[PDB]
Amino acid sequence: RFASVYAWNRKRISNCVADYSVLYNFAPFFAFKCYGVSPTKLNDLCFTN
Amino acid sequence: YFKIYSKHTPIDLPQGFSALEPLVDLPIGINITRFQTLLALHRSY
Repeated sequence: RFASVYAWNRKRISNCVADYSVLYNFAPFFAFKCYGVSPTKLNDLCFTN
Repeated sequence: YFKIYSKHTPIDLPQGFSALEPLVDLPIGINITRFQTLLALHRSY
């Protein structure tokens, strides 16, 4: 279930280990653009929120 | 991003000095435009 572009669904993620490999491992994910960060360094960064 | 501060001190606002301190951890994106205070009574309404 995904909402429309307006009234978009928003979910906060915290208190859990973040493994980003499975994210970009998906084949249909053709469009994956990062701003202020590189895709290769997502698995090594620390996030506050 | 939330922001909440609290500080308890003995004494209207006096001419003393006191600094508020962070107390909670509530990361949730909300366009907060409302504020409601909650009182207490014993009339049992």
